[PDB]
Amino acid sequence: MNRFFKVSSKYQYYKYLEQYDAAFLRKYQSETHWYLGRRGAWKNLVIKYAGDHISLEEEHNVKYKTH
Amino acid sequence: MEPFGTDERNWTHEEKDIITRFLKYDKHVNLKTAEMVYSAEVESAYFGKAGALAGGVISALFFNFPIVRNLPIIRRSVIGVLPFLYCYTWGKNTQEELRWLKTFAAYQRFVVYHGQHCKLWV
Amino acid sequence: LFLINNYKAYKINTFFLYIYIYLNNLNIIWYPIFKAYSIFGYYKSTRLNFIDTKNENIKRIKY
Amino acid sequence: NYLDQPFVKVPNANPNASLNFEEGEVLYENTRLLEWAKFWNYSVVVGYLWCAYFVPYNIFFKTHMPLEHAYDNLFFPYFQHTHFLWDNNALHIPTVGG
Amino acid sequence: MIWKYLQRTNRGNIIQAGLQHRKFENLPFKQNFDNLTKAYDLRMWYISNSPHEAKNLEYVNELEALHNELNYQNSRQFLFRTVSFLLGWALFYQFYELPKTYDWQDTQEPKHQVPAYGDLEEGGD
Amino acid sequence: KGFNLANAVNTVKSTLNAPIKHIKRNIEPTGSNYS
Amino acid sequence: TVINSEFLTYLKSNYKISFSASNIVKYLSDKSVNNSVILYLRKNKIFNKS
Amino acid sequence: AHRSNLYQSKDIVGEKSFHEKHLEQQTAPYSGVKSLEEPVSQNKSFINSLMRAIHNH
Amino acid sequence: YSKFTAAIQRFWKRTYIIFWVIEAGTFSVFFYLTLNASSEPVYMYDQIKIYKTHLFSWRWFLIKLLPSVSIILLGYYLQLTLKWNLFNKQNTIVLLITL
Amino acid sequence: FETPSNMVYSMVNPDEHDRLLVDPAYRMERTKALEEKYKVYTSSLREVEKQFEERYGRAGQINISKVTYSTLIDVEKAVLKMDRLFRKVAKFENRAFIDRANHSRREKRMLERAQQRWDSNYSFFTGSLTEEEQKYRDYYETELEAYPEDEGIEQQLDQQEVLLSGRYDPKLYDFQEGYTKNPEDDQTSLIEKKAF
Amino acid sequence: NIRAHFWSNFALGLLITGPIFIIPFGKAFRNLRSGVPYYFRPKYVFTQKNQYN
Amino acid sequence: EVAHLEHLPPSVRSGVKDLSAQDADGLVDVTCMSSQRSLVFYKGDQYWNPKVYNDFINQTSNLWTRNYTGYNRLEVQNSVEQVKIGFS
Amino acid sequence: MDNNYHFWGNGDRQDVSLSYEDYYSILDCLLDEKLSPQGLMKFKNLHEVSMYGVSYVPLYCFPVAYGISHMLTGKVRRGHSGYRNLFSLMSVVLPFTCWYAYTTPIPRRLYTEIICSNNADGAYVRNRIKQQKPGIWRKLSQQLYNKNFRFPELNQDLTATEFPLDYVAPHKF
Repeated sequence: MNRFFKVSSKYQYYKYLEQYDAAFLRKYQSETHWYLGRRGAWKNLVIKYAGDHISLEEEHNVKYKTH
Repeated sequence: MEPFGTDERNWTHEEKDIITRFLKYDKHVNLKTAEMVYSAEVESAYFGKAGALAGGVISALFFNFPIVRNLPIIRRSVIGVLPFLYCYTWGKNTQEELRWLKTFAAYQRFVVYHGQHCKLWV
Repeated sequence: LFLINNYKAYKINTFFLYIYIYLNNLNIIWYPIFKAYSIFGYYKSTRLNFIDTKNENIKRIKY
Repeated sequence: NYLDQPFVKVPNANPNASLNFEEGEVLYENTRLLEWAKFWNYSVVVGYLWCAYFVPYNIFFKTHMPLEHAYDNLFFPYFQHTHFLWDNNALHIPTVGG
Repeated sequence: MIWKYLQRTNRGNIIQAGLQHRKFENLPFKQNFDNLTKAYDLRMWYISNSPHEAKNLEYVNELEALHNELNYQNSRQFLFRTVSFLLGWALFYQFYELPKTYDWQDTQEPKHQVPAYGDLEEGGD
Repeated sequence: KGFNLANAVNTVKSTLNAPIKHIKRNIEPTGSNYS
Repeated sequence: TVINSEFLTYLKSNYKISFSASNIVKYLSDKSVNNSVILYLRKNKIFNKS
Repeated sequence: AHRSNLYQSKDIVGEKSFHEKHLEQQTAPYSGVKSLEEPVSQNKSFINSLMRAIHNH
Repeated sequence: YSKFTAAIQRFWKRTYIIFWVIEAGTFSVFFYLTLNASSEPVYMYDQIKIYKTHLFSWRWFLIKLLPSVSIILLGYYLQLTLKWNLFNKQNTIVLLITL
Repeated sequence: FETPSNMVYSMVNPDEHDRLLVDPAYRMERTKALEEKYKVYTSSLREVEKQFEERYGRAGQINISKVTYSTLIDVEKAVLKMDRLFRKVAKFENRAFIDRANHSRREKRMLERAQQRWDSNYSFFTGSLTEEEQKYRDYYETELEAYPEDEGIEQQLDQQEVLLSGRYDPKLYDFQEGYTKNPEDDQTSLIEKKAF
Repeated sequence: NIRAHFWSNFALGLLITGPIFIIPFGKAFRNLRSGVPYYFRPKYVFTQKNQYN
Repeated sequence: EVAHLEHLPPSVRSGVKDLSAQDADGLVDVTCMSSQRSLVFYKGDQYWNPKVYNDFINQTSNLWTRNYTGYNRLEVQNSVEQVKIGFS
Repeated sequence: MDNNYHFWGNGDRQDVSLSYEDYYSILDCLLDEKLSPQGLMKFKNLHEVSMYGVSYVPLYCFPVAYGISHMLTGKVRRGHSGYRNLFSLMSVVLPFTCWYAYTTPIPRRLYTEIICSNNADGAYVRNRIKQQKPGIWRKLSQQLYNKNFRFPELNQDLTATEFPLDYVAPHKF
């Protein structure tokens, strides 16, 4: 178990990393979870809310509706 | 009239020139075939000059390109003249191809006109 | 067999045998499982001979 | 409406007030990449132009004689093409533009 | 006589084949396609013939990992071989002198190029 | 003090070996497993 | 995992194992347990019945 | 201060440009064929002397 | 998110195959008509159609085929390496296929 | 592609799922807690199965061939050997990233030894040793001086581990001639049975 | 007449192609190219190969 | 944010040999994990500042550890921390 | 060896060898009015044998194309799953193997009877190939002279008082 040695940031939140093994973080912050590791997935929630509502059905592209 | 097959010799430059000057000036050739060769000569001539000129302009721009402009003179010159060589070759090849395709069409028309192809009759 | 044994330590014969061996193992081919079940489904397909020797298949009446 | 998340808060648009953006030590510097970038980008564009507009324009509008790859697989007799006796309702203009 | 080598079946054709120990002795110090395939085959044969479930499930996990790694190795092989094939194809046709001296009779139809029934295609008698 | 073929060959080798790192980086597998 | 001897004795005295486990997890070794990936499934109210 | 460093970091050594590498290569001394300049009598021939001159200038 | 179930994926696979089957019907009829194309009688009207085999050289066809097989192989490589590659690293393959 | 089978699904409430998505620290904490729970649950199931087997005994013997028995043991040993080889290869490949502090010195030692052995000399390897493995030994000198994964000793220990695992106890197997259509016992000669 | 001869030869061929070619060909399915004995690779149907070989 | 930058090992363990970073002049790809972006550096000492380079390398190399290769006969017992049950 | 050496569509090693491409090109430069009823019979038998042969050649080349296409994909056999790449590479490679096969001369009794017959039909065919197919006749003349055939139409004719009509490739006198 190669534990996360030290987080040099002054943000006390990032201190959570020191508790876990390198393999544990590698499994849940990389490989399968690469598109999710160490990121606050608020955009997933926003885009889900965009998709599931009865919005305007005239879509120009992914980002914008039709003018 | 020409031999046909995979093993046969392709048309050489001398043969193409001789056939072109035969179709242009000889009798036994209808006016339409000669006019076809003349129109081949007129329209094809633009492409050699156009390719050479476009290559010259592109090479002048390329001689001062962001990486080319900071190369030693020998490498800079070679890289700068590469677009000119490419476009000049394109122009010459396009001119030759257009002219010879139209000339060969005229030659086929002449051969059919004088019935000089076996397995071809009205 | 005596002749073959006699010409076993020769470098030329050993070189020919080495070339033969190298050509033999040159082409090793992998056969994947291309069904959506993949490894676990195939593994569960190969359990017939050993299911009856398992504790959940022992006769054990509730009453 | 979609930013009004009911259980969590979306991140603030501005950076956290604890962060300090004053310049510090330079770590890595490979500036020549920019030049390379320019070069490649410009090259591609130039090539793109030559391969997409100049050559098609010259072999479509500046001549009537076809090239070999236009009819080598066909068994029509030889003929020339004109830009004006085709596509009366111009559906090729929006297609080319797009 | 004849039945000894015509009717008496050989031993090997009946019993299950054993592991070829020659092919696992001197292995290259690499995680190459050969070694990965050997490991995959070993674990697949084991889970196909083993009554032990703990080792079987461990080998199932390791087999999935080996499948991913072998997919990567095959992607490298496919890229290199197909790029070489395409470049060789292009170079061959760049240097090959294409025969352009084939017969052109198919493009010529004198009865149709100059319609032999001219002035009669429209009903006239 | 002039053209030399050894320097030219070295420059050609450097030109050929320059794009190797970028092609290898493109072929590199990332730390992503898109199952 | 280590289970205390006193706790095991308490379990054995209070509960007598009379039936087998139908869960296939019982065959997993500790090597295979450590290789598992914990995925999450949001469980909310269901309105679509198809 | 930035212009005095020509808009590059003072702490980074940097990579030599095409011109600098070219000049570094072109000013390298030419060490000719050293086997020709030996006290061996075989180098006293006219052909050997001609080759020595034309190579070790 | 939250819409692409297994039923939807199967629906879109079916939609793809249905569209390509529909487009392959009229083309099939045209190809069948092309095979047994109408012609004049061989005896006096059309004595030359015996020699009009309309055979095109295979060498020219083979040199024609290169870009299509190239994009097929590049697309397969793009789809296989999507397991362990990112979007910016695959933009090279995507741009090559586009060109 | 392959379908992984190491996924354990845990249900969460929508509020907790939102917090998991937007809070990586909470996500890691809950994930490690659930992994501990999975370990506990698996151990509990294993203990229950042990108690059941003790109370009621085995379901029955396994009809296997002696050839298949020997091949299973050989496959296990070969798998262990290849895992050890892959471990060594990975340690050598990832040398520049695992330990970046000593990489320069270890690489200098490895390269100088390799140059010495392959310059003005011919390196003659015997057995399974290769140039790559010798470079691996040169790089990890200090590590291999502590616990050398010696191939012969590790193979002996692998065989001992395989045989002591308890899976291959002959009392668990009813050895048979598998090829025969009717189930018949093992009919190898008496001396062959003694050698087995 | 020809037909009869042919069929005789056909039958004879089967005999002569029994031990000389096909059985030695079947000697190649004992092990794979990696040395591991033959095992089942299923295409679509995961048939249970419970019997011996 | 430097806290989010990591030099992640490849997902395919056999592909470490086929990396640019194996070369002395290759490329080093550092992933920003809070945005899943890539920073490609040239691993030549002339492009780096020695006063901060070692600190950056130490801070970004935390998930490329020895477990990536595997556990030998001795480290497998320490691969996890035992869960003690019933000790109260 | 074989029990069907009488068959007209059969041949031995030292028979006149013509590839299918050469045979079709030769057919393209002949007239049926100039041939006796025996020569027409030879050509018709050759036609049926050759139609079956040209039908079968891709079947002969399929194993080699299959192997080469498999080796181009890699060392993985994804049966029923790599069919798309396998058959794209097949549609590319099988034409190449068929190119090598169709450009390969094959010996036949009908080939050696049509070309090397000493009657008027043989002379007509030889001269027609000599004039209308100079390259085919160049190769064929080399082959015939190598096989101890002595005809006036051969370029390698030491008894002729007229110069050869083509380049005489080097050969052992």
